[PDB]
Amino acid sequence: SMDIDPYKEFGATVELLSFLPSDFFPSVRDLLDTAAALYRDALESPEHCSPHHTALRQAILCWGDLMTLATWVGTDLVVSYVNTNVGLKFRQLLWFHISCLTFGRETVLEYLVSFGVWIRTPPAARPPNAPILSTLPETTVENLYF
Amino acid sequence: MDIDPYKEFGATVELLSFLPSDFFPSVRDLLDTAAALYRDALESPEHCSPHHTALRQAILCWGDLMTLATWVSRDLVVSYVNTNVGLKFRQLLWFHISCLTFGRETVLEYLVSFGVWIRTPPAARPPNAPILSTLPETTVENLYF
Amino acid sequence: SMDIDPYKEFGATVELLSFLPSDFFPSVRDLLDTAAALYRDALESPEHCSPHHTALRQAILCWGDLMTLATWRDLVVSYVNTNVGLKFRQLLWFHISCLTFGRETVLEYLVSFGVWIRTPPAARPPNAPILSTLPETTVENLYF
Amino acid sequence: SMDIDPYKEFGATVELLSFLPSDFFPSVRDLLDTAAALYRDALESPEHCSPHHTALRQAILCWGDLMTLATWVNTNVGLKFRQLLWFHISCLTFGRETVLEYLVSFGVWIRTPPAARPPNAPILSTLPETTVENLYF
Amino acid sequence: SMDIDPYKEFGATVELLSFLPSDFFPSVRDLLDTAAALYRDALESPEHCSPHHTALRQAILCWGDLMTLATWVGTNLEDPASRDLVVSYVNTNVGLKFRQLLWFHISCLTFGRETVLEYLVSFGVWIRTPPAARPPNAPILSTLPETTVENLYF
Amino acid sequence: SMDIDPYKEFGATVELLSFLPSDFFPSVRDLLDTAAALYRDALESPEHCSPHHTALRQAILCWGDLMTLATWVGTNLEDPASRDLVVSYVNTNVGLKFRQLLWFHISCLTFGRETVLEYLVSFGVWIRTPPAARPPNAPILSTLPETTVENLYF
Ligand SMILES: COC(=O)c1c(CN2CCOCC2)nc(-c2nccs2)nc1-c1ccc(F)cc1Br
Ligand SMILES: COC(=O)c1c(CN2CCOCC2)nc(-c2nccs2)nc1-c1ccc(F)cc1Br
Ligand SMILES: COC(=O)c1c(CN2CCOCC2)nc(-c2nccs2)nc1-c1ccc(F)cc1Br
Ligand SMILES: COC(=O)c1c(CN2CCOCC2)nc(-c2nccs2)nc1-c1ccc(F)cc1Br
Ligand SMILES: COC(=O)c1c(CN2CCOCC2)nc(-c2nccs2)nc1-c1ccc(F)cc1Br
Ligand SMILES: COC(=O)c1c(CN2CCOCC2)nc(-c2nccs2)nc1-c1ccc(F)cc1Br
Repeated sequence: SMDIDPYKEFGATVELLSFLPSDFFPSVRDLLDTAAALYRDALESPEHCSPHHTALRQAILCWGDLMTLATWVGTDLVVSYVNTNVGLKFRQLLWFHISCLTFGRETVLEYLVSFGVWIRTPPAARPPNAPILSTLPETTVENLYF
Repeated sequence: MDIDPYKEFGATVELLSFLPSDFFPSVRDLLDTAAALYRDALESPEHCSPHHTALRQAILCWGDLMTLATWVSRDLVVSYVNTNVGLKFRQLLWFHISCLTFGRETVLEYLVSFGVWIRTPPAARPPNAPILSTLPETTVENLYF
Repeated sequence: SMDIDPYKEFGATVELLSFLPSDFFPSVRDLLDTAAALYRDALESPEHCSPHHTALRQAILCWGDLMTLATWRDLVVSYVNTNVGLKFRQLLWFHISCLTFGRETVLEYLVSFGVWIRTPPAARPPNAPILSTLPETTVENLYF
Repeated sequence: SMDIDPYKEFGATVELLSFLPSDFFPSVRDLLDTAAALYRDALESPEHCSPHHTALRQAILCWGDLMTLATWVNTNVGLKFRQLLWFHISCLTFGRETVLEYLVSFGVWIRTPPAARPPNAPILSTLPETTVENLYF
Repeated sequence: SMDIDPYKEFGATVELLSFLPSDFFPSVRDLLDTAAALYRDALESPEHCSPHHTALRQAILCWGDLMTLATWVGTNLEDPASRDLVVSYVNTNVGLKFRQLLWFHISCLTFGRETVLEYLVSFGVWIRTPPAARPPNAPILSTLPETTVENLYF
Repeated sequence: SMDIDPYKEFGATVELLSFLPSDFFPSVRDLLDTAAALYRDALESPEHCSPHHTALRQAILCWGDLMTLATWVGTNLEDPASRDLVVSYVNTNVGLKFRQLLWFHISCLTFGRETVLEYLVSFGVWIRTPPAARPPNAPILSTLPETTVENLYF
């Protein structure tokens, strides 16, 4: 069969995204609510807008199909299967496209590495708070970023 | 949020629903066909086109539905996946693969011609379906389907 | 272990030939009979003639080896037909057809037929596309 | 039927390989290992490379088919393939003319009674051995 | 026998890495995942790239041998206590050494030798200061300044 | 996981080294003793010296950790059979991979990569030739000519 990595045309890979642990990601429900609040009109547009919009439109819809299936299930372990296992895959994909629309690919990728490194540092030995996803500087007390 | 997956491609869910189920190839035949025609483009690091970007996600979505059916009482679930969700994905995968091969304008014209032909009573219509192609058939000016 | 695809030096792959359903292919016997009728003297020649001739000569002989073994019950015959037999039908056809029509025509035809056969029968033209190099044309020369 | 001799296009014959006795040839496994150590990248290449490469690819694959089926064959089939693999891999390494010469040198050596012949076999190589004008095997 | 110190050609020593306590270091698994995320393509490269890359490549493979060994024991050892004593030795006792070495190379590739060595000292000194008398947070490994409220670093 | 081939940066591969049969290689102990006798000083040096020296230094230490483990098993495991199965696994199975790697590096430091790779193929072909049909003696690893009775090598 075909080997398509959904991240590849966007300068990333499944493996890279797997560097982030599951509890880094917002829930599917909150990712969907965020795409709407930020991008509802672009997403509903007749224009492509960008490859990230095209790709995020299909993800949203696919999740819908998986949920429409769980909801049909339906009328427990199957429903759990969807929300647990399939859940993580969609959390990573929806987070990836929505964050790239917002902060751009370079920042997103830089952030995935920062957080992935921070979370793997023993808590007693690391800064108390996680690095901040942002395009804007924090600077020294030259602009500095996360 | 109401996203029609066809709308950025100049079509709509209702338009595609003009075609009855058995017009479409099987999901398995669409997937073999995407691979025979487009595997390298689909697998590449270049966007290539919006249809490629979309076709890649559909393949993978079906994959999640089929990795679900494989992960799976068992019948109603599998039959739901393959039949109903099934029809949606037949439309969607046929639409992109046909657009990449014949271009949007031909695909949309074809949808309408086939949809019209199949609704004509069999005894009153031409014996064979219109033919999807970009190439002329012509008079006995070039004439297409 | 080596990973050798016998179609690779000829511009194709195993997965490409796999797009054709088994019932597209002539039988092994009919394929061998056809190689002989068209190519017996070039295949029996001391000249290489071409890479296709070289590979076709080995395929023909390998089949002979496989048959001597397989005749050494109809569980064994259906496995052969389903697996080894199909492999050699694809391989023998590919080589004899490329010698006859050139690689480009054959590869085009592979895709035409595998697309046609996957179109629902009630929705598709009644006859298969035709393998030849010569035009059919409108009622620009148009080929299959 | 077709009477096809797989050595014919390469300037030899089935009869000519038969002049070497079975125990001259390396095993099929050692022959496959050697094709891989020496030629794997040419063999896995999208380029024909040469007629010997083309032929060698098919032999390597044919042997696999024989084993895959048989797992789902030694005194006859095995020797035929030892001959054919050896021939192609040797020609790619030393050229046809050397391999054909060596063929005849060893087959004459091995047929000379042991107490009457040199203790060691002639050596397959392209490079001279010489007198104590270059002399080869 | 030879007495080779693996840190020596990189300007450190075994004793200096021992100035850091064990729970300073990320787990082996997290170190491996980090090497990959930051350096997979270089590590898998045909080019040497640097001496740290060469050394790192070896350390990742040596760990892999120890893992294969622990799995093998899991499979092939019939006694539970034995299988468990052996696997625990690898993961804990041997793990600590590799935690130090993988950390060392991956940090050097990221921040440079000078910074890493400075950091080793800073952390080691901070952890041994009584908690009530020291800054609440550990020193921060980076190459970038924090600065006064001249650039100041950790 | 990453897939690092320890030979790749040095112009070979695991599969190529696998062309040599196990009984071609000196014992681990004899390799270690040869490393010491030829290269102890460079190996214990503060200088990188060469990419081969860096990797050899690690392989030597990795084996060291495997030996320490074998010995630990000696003291810390009760069941005679479990102990012995672990010890033979290290010496025999893991030992083969280290014989390949240590030989490879020490040989490359001595004769250079090109000579070593040529030798690898010559021996591998020789040992696969039926003994009654091949020269009585193996090909000889050296950089120096043997010549005809232009210089000729192995
Ligand atoms: C448009 O999306 C965002 O802005 C966004 C953000 C922005 N953060 C800035 C710092 O404060 C927290 C939110 N952060 C983060 C994360 N940080 C840590 C783990 S995830 N992800 C996204 C985001 C947040 C919540 C959400 F529901 C969807 C997204 Br996408
Ligand atoms: C490339 O690796 C790193 O960047 C790295 C860091 C970077 N820190 C910056 C400040 O926040 C925590 C991480 N910190 C530290 C440590 N700090 C205290 C104890 S260890 N080590 C490395 C690191 C961290 C996690 C990891 F999995 C691998 C490494 Br290497
Ligand atoms: C030399 O080989 C051929 O000429 C050839 C042909 C030619 N066709 C022209 C149209 O009528 C049917 C034969 N067709 C085809 C096919 N068409 C559909 C499926 S296979 N294959 C080859 C061929 C045919 C029969 C045969 F025994 C061997 C070959 Br090779
Ligand atoms: C790349 O895809 C195609 O070319 C294609 C075609 C082309 N037809 C030409 C006339 O003969 C039948 C095939 N026809 C048709 C249809 N016609 C009627 C109903 S569907 N769809 C596509 C197509 C066919 C089979 C398939 F598996 C995938 C596709 Br996409
Ligand atoms: C630096 O190491 C060597 O020089 C060396 C040699 C050199 N040979 C020269 C001819 O006589 C035998 C040794 N031969 C060989 C081999 N030959 C055949 C199979 S292995 N390996 C190395 C070598 C030999 C012994 C040893 F303990 C370590 C090495 Br490395
Ligand atoms: C690449 O293949 C070879 O080089 C080769 C050789 C070379 N010989 C040189 C003298 O020492 C023995 C090997 N010898 C011989 C023979 N000699 C006597 C009987 S067979 N055949 C080939 C060869 C050897 C081993 C093998 F596994 C494959 C081949 Br092909």
